[PDB]
Amino acid sequence: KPRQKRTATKAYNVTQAFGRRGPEQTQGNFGDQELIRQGTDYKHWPQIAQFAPSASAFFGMSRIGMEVTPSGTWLTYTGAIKLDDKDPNFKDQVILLNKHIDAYKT
Amino acid sequence: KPRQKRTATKAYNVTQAFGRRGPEQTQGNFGDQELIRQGTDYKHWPQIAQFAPSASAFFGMSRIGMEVTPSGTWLTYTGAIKLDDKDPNFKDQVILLNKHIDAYKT
Ligand SMILES: [Cl-]
Repeated sequence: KPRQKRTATKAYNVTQAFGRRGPEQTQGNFGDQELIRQGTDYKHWPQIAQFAPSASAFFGMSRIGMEVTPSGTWLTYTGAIKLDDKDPNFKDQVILLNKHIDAYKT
Repeated sequence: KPRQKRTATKAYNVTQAFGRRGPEQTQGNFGDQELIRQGTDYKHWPQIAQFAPSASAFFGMSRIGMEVTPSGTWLTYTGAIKLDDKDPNFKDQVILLNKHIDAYKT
């Protein structure tokens, strides 16, 4: 029920769990219409999930901060996950992620 | 094993998995000496892990990008996870995260 622990599915999709996609700093930007509708039921979810960090890696790799704003107290995070450009699936992986980044603008 | 899927423990600690804490863009900044050396064996690891995102929430909550540089092709990410200041453990949660944020500077 805490937002960060939700898992979107067709029965409880990306908008229900995580809000509409959009350009504001408080919004997620990732997902075309079918990923939004299907969440982890999406046809290529495992190929996306392979880039998501474990809890240990989330706190080990990221730059972590905290911010107390008018809306509340936030744990902030930024980081980058390196793709293997030698993987024979590398080009497909780039295509897959680009299909969903800022897809709401199309 | 791909870095984002690693789990640090006493036998394979945060440094071995995720590199030394530091100030640079490629470095994690989170963890005091105890957490670094113990990973998920750390005494308060569950109280930290409760803020890590599920794979679905990682891609649902974060602002996702991609960058190509001489150092590789990168999936970049940023976001903010709200704490519940109505939780009676809220203050101790803020204290715990603050203890580990940039602790390498102390
Ligand atoms: Cl998953």
